Amino acid sequence: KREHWATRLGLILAMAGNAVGLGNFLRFPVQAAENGGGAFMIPYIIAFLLVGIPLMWIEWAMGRYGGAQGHGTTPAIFYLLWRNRFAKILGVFGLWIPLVVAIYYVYIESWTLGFAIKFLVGLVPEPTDPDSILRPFKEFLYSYIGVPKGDEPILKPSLFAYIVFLITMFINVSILIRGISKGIERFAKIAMPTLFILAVFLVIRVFLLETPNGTAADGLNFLWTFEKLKDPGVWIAAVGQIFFTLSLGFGAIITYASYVRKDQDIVLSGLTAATLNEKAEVILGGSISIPAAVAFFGVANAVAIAKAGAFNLGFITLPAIFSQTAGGTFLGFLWFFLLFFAGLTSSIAIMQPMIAFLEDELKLSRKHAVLWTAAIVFFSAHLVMFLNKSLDEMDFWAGTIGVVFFGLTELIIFFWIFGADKAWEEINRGGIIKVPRIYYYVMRYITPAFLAVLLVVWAREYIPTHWTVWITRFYIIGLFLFLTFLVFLAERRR
Ligand SMILES: CCCCCCCCO[C@@H]1O[C@H](CO)[C@@H](O)[C@H](O)[C@H]1O
Ligand SMILES: CCCCCCCCO[C@@H]1O[C@H](CO)[C@@H](O)[C@H](O)[C@H]1O
Ligand SMILES: CCCCCCCCO[C@@H]1O[C@H](CO)[C@@H](O)[C@H](O)[C@H]1O
Ligand SMILES: CCCCCCCCO[C@@H]1O[C@H](CO)[C@@H](O)[C@H](O)[C@H]1O
Repeated sequence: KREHWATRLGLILAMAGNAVGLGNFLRFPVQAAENGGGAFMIPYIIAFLLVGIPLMWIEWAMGRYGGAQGHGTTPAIFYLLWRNRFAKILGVFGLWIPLVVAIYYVYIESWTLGFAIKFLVGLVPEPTDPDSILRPFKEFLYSYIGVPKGDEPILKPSLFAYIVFLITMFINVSILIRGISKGIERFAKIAMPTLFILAVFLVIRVFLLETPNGTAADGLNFLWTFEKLKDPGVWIAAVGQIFFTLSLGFGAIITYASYVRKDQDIVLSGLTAATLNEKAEVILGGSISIPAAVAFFGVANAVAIAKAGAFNLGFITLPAIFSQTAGGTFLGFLWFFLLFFAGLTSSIAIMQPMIAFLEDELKLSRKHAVLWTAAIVFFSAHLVMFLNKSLDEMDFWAGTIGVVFFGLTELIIFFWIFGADKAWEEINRGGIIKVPRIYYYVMRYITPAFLAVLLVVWAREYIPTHWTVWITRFYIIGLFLFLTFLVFLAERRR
């Protein structure tokens, strides 16, 4: 009937693996560094317990419920929880958001593969002061991406970058066309321990760094210790970070859970996978980028450096640091290959909702479903590769506002429209362990308030222009119109 996860471990590794690629290998330190160290940890762990842990369980319960019904996509599951025609249109978001993200994320996943190859081969620029070293790497990334000089709205991507984009798309297709058990699960069971050893090695190797300008021990000292706690800005930063910590709102959790059998546990399994992301992110992610950045530029600059961006830190600053340390070019290969494997576990997960839609609703073969999903993602990506602000616009609508708005939609449908006490049964059913019943009050009231707070602060910021962003808006609007036509074509089949 429906493909199911062969192993309980592989299910956890695959579920843990999708949030691994969502930046947090380098993303947590930047968001920390902006908020400082032990400042960030208190709202962030609190947000992890208050928002991520409940909302994750909400996503698991919705997906498995749909799997028994035979649907792993949001438009159908929303209709099962809420028998209303507006629910299917809202469901298109949970199909729209991962698709738009996939369009721009797989291309970023190519950059790690292309760099790793160039670092492996040694085709890397090699040069006291920060500006002397960072410029040859800024140009190296910019030549690769094809970023134009200054303002110009057209990118000239490298042929090498384009050839790698074909290879990158192909590798996903290879993993996806095999299915859940022989594709994602086999790869997750391979990729996740590969990431552990790579991170642990890098963490140990980063730990030994020391320069006349600073010491990597001070970078760790930075990460662990008001009045930032009193400043409302930090609570905003941590909650949005939890979404990427656990891949909430992207709809990836809902789809993977649909392949869980009707009576298998989600409580212990989801908590475990949620814990794996935390340990990887707090320990392995925190002890690489910032401690290395602090060791070379001093404690003060890395904070200012991290404010510039994660790409500057991840794709320019960190590779420049490795070039100066002893061996050296090899570390750059590891760091980017580490990012590439993490991207694979996520890119295969972020394209799964679209694939499951074609199989479940349009009754396409998985071979056809994967290839038509790959074609949509590959074709649309040309918009991201050649338009200057296109990547940023999609990431703002799908990756930022959308994931928060969609998570808030999940709670209201599953815990309010569906019936909270009805839903509490679905979370804990077949659970090896079962949720503490304090969360019933948190899932019902405390968690939705926080998601509501997050949306209004951004609306306060963004309720009040380059032309190229309108093309990107116009395009993703059509995608939503297109996916609505597919929900319409599928609802008229029966
Ligand atoms: C393989 C992919 C590498 C992971 C890099 C993604 C880390 C995300 O990076 C962050 O994305 C935010 C957008 O919401 C930006 O506002 C931030 O400047 C940036 O730090
Ligand atoms: C097989 C997928 C469609 C192929 C047609 C895409 C045409 C764009 O391919 C272009 O080739 C140029 C060669 O120098 C590169 O400079 C460009 O960056 C690249 O986008
Ligand atoms: C990169 C940070 C995430 C690392 C995920 C590593 C997942 C651990 O890996 C798993 O651990 C189990 C024991 O706990 C073993 O039984 C499994 O063989 C192994 O796959
Ligand atoms: C642009 C994406 C289109 C997908 C490529 C489909 C190629 C033709 O698909 C065909 O469908 C048949 C029915 O299962 C199979 O028996 C054939 O092996 C296959 O070649």
